[PDB]
Amino acid sequence: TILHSKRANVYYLQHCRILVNGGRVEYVTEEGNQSLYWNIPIANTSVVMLGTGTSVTQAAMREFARAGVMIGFCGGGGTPLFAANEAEVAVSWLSPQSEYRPTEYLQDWVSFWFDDEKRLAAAIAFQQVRITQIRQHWLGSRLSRESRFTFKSEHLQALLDRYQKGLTDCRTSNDVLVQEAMMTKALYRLAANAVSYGDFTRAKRGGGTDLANRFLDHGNYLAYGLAAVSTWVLGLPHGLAVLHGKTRRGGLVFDVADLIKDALVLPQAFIAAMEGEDEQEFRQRCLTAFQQSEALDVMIGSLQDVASKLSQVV
Amino acid sequence: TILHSKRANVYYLQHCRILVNGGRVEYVTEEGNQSLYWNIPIANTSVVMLGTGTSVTQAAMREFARAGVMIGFCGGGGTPLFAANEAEVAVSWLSPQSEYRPTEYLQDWVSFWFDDEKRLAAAIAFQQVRITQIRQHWLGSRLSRESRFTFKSEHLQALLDRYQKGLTDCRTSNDVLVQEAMMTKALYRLAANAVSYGDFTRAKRGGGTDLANRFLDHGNYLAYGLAAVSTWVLGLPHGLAVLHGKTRRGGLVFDVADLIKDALVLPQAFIAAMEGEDEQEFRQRCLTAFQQSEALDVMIGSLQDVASKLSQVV
Repeated sequence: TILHSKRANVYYLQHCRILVNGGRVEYVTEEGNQSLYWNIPIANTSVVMLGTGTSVTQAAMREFARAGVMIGFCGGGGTPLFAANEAEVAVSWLSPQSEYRPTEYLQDWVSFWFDDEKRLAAAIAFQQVRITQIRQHWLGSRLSRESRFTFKSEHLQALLDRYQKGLTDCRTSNDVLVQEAMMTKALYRLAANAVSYGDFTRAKRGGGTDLANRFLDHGNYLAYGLAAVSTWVLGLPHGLAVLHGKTRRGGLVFDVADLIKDALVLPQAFIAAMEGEDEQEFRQRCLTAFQQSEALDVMIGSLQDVASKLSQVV
Repeated sequence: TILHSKRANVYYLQHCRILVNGGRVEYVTEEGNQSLYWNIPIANTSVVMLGTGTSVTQAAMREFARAGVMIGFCGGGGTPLFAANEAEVAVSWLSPQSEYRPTEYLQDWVSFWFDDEKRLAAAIAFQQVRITQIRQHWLGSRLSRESRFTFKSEHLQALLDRYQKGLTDCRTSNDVLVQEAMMTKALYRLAANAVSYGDFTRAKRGGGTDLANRFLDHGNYLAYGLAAVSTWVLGLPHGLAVLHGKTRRGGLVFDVADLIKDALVLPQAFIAAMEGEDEQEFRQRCLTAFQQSEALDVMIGSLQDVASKLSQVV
């Protein structure tokens, strides 16, 4: 068995049937009247996301679970699986139930999760990790090699420090959501100007037509799958959220994705937009950034730190 | 026949493709499967497990997500549980716009689990249910039809009465572990003698070559898999055991499986060993025992009874 943070494969599949053929897990594409079989290395895979036109068999789900592979059904193309006027389910997660997870972090989590103040402290602690991650990867060596992404370091520093001070003034979870909105709005403008994108407004409803909004939508679901693996590895149920629980099902997946979403996905979205790339080329950018930045380790390590900080065990 | 739990509305499906036709969920069953899956309410009260020979499309998962129907994948006959949606714990501070039905049992469980005295009462309550199940199903109609398994009912009564007296003297978790080990050693001897097996030593770590230990290993797998179904539908995590050590992975699943394991699996393993049966034949003996003894409902009901009795909420 390979450790999840060492697994190198994240899959996003559409228009194919996933079954077991000769004991091996394969996804079958039917472009034409000929079927094509593609092997999935589940031992080296952490998460497989299933979009439009996908199906899975029970035998395939058996192998996924035994290998500890998180399976999620999403809407495809950056859309939620189920969308309504206010109702929305982003991803239906099929968590493996057969590979027993450690217990210590779960006991730490439930020991404080029902305290309103301790849940607020966890949410702030997530945003502080988010600030650290943005400062690190927006100014690091990997992104400096991208000559297309040019911005004034003082502008980002003033932004992160303004958000850092705003978090201390927060007293409710809604206060933090307001500060996150202000910070993310200025951060979108900074990333847009960094690539000479021109005018940009984030399509919060997911109905954006420009390449930046489309890539930001798709990049979020890539981050969701990585966050779903992080909470599972530590035996944390997706429903024990700290910030985005009061609106969305599977909230902790969204909270944990925020740890690396703006730091890794956001710059790659605007870069790929100005390069005129398709979805797969932008997908390879996010996946590579996830590997090289050890994004899975960041989410797992952040949850472990927060769990021990707020634990109420003796 | 397809309703595996009356308490949780858990339906088991096999040999059918689940898809969406004309905006409706439809079940394309193989000719020969004369089950009635169209009668399953597509509402948040229903739990659907997909067994042997099933498949599901992304479009059907969307409908299940819209209706709040939890989907799970299991092995043949309803065990083991492979992968499944998670049941979220919604309090007043986690109000999502999803039709899923949240479980109150997780908050009930956490409200007493950290109290060492309350955690002990739950463990003793489990062993009481265990005593009842052994008493009931070792002397019931189904097992009396087995001519190979012959024993004097007084021996079983005295064995169980001895263990019940020991439980009332226990004051710590370790006291219960010592009493259980004595009862279990005596019960395994009673079973081995009931079939005239001869020498029997329970091989830990799955390292037994004799048919008795092998069948006992396989039957534990089927019991743990069924217990995973009970914690899944109640939204209880595996890491909150009541008798097993707090650091033991999957401890709660093992505790829940102990409610019915010795009552149902233990006699069948020694019978099948003495009859020289194979894996598939012994697996059928266990499934039949689970179904006729309502093992899933016993586990679901016991967790509910302990949860409501020991809860500290409101």
